Amino acid sequence: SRSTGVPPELHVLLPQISSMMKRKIVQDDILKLLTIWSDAYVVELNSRGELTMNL
Amino acid sequence: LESLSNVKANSYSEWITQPNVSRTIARELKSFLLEYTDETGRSVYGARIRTLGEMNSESLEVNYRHLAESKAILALFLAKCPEEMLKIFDLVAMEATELHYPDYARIHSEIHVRISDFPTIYSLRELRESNLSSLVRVTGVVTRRTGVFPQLYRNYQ
Amino acid sequence: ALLSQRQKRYQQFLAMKMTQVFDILFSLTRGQPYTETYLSSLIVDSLQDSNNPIG
Amino acid sequence: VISIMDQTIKDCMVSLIVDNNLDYDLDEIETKFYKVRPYNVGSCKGMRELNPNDIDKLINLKGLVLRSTPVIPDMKVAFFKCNVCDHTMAVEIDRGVIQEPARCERIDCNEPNSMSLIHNRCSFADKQVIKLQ
Amino acid sequence: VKKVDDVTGEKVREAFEQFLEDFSKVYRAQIEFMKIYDLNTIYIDYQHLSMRENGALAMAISEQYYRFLPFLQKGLRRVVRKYAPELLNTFQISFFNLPTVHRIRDIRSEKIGSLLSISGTVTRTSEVRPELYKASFTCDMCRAIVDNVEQSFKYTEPTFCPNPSCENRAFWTLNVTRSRFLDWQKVRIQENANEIPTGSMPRTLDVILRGDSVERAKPGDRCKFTGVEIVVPDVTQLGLPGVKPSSTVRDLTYKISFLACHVISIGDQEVFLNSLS
Ligand SMILES: [Zn+2]
Ligand SMILES: [Zn+2]
Repeated sequence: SRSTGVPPELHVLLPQISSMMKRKIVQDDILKLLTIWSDAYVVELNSRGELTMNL
Repeated sequence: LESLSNVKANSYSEWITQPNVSRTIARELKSFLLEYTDETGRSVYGARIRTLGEMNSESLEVNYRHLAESKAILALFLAKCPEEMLKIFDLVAMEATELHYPDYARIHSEIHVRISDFPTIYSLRELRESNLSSLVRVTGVVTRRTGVFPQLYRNYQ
Repeated sequence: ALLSQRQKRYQQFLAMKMTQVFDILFSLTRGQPYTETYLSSLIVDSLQDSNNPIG
Repeated sequence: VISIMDQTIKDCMVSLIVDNNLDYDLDEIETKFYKVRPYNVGSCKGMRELNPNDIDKLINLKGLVLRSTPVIPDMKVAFFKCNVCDHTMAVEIDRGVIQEPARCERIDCNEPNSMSLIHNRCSFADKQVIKLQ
Repeated sequence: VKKVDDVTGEKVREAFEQFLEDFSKVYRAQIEFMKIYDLNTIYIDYQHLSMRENGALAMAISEQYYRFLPFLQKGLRRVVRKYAPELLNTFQISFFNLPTVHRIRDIRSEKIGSLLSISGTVTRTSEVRPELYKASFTCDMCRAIVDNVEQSFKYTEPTFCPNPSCENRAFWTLNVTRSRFLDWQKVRIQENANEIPTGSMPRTLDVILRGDSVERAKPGDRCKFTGVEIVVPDVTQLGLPGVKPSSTVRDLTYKISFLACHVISIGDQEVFLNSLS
């Protein structure tokens, strides 16, 4: 749905994820996934001060 | 054949309208509706089809996330071109449930698919132009409501 | 002397403002029959919305 | 009289300035159109006294303004573009009529009914309707 | 058949692109900023425009804006192709900062097609609606398809089937998918108290907003608009006195309206001090 490859911010992704999980997912949960597989997602920070993740 | 659906040389809607691709994902949809696993829950959709054929319900309900797991690109095509994808999902759900409940077409002619738990949510002020011809989920208040009348017949409101 | 400097300063306020005034006539004014009364009402209305309006 | 005055003004520029060798500030005046408007006709009989025999004869009146319409743009020049070869014409108005070309004027392009009117490239003239009491 | 080359517009487009490429480099940066956030509109400051070709470029664009407008669109579409193909694979222009503001009484037919800025207190606003910008059609006798059908303020159907194998004319099917729509809103503005002499009536005028400019006009706001003057079909002029022109028969009455490409509402010490000499 995005015409550009810039990933959306985490503060949008987590609410969308939380509804699907039937359980609230927070920032610290993402770091658990990164520990298991380092190359799972790109974790570059947005200049707005919002965390981002991408394929 | 599922991997071949990923390789696209046209637009999203253009590729789906191809008869070979349409039949490809029709088989892919048909495979999923009976084959799924939720550990302890196993094939939940098998029970979903079971209770739906028990009730003879026209409302074919599906969870969004489950389709995206077994069939990765099949669910995403449903999101980008809902009209084209649900057009054949009408027939696939008809044939897949007739695997469990044959002669269903003897009473009901069509099976309109009801998607559920779609994750992306938009407000009435966020409906950009890029969201045209796409599946969207919005929340609001019912202000005006019309009556029930048949449409060229089936009910309309 | 103080009153003279008040006079000297105030004309420079008009002497430098005229730079942003000849762009008013140059842009969308097209004939000689324009009289000073019509021009004066136009100048005040163009600078009326600015932070430094003119009478 | 108006055409005479226009010619007279043209003569005045030619005779009184350049023929008199005073100056040459008349180059553009050869092209611009003038008009002279008579105002001080003798006192007239008023609106309620007018008669059908007075038609087309200049009169004088006084009154009060009630309603004024905005500046209505009246057509004077029509701009046509050919819908297949994009050729542009310039058709003027003669006595309040617009003559739509039936064929493109170019020799190569002769398609019948191929011309189209472009609304916003035309030239208009200001018309104001005023009501007097 | 070779079409007519409008040498004036092409020269405008060449200068317009050179202005975008060379002017100090916010305009290059602005396009990139649009790419990041999926923006649809580019804004240009007129004082920047007047600083090239010693103002001649700005004057030519200003006086005949409606004529040159497609040429500016062609100018930018090359640039987004050149430096941001993502945006090209995903478009409006908005001028502002005119040095002169023209009152409602200055709306005269001699300025149709030129660029002007007016000020007027907003009295009404209408709800926004999508407006057909560029439509497409499919033939009826055959299955040919016609794209890029610009409307230009009227419902224009194609005049010919492009395939010589078909003879269809004046029969078409409107496409609702390949066509593009644009936001459109009508605003009624009124002359300010300080514009007119005391004891006189204030005038009224209707302004048209498109694209992102919609919903930026709020009733009671002392808005300022920037755009161009257009004429729209009108039937209220009939019945008035005076000889009425005719075309051949068809009636061609018109009324004046204003098309605004930019909307601003005008009513902190460091911000204020920076705007004064
Ligand atoms: Zn032609
Ligand atoms: Zn055809």
